[PDB]
Amino acid sequence: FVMSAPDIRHLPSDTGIEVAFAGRSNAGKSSALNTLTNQQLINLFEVADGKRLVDLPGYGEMKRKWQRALGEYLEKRQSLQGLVVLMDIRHPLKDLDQQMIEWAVDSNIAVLVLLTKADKLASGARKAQLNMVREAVLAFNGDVQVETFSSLKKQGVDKLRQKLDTWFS
Repeated sequence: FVMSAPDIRHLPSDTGIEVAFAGRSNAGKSSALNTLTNQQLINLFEVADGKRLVDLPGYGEMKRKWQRALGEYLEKRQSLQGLVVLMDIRHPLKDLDQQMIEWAVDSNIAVLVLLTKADKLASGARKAQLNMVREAVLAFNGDVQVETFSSLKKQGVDKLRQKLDTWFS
């Protein structure tokens, strides 16, 4: 099924396994999830009996509240087994992006960073950004895998499916 919940207290029973997706607006979150399924609020899609994908509201005096809710989810959700943080390869690692990774790492949650719109950069610049984010990510001291992603060219889709299969198994 497909569900939408107003807050964490309304999420379905905290049992089984789920993987969350997060990122600023226009990071390709929806487009990325569409490569996994064909099916503000927190949207959930159950891909199996007790296996769900969670789409956390984009974080793109008023934001303090919403940013706090994101951290509470990462810290309290017992069934959370991984976090996918999507960021545009042209402007990755913004303060909020780094905050989500740090929070995940402190809650012992594995992380997968997807540098989206990878097709927007030439081979040379694309590789340069990937290497930069990989080096930068070592500063978190966690389990942070980084991969380039392109919804248009369907690049990085298999890597995403493989990461998920590992976390779901």
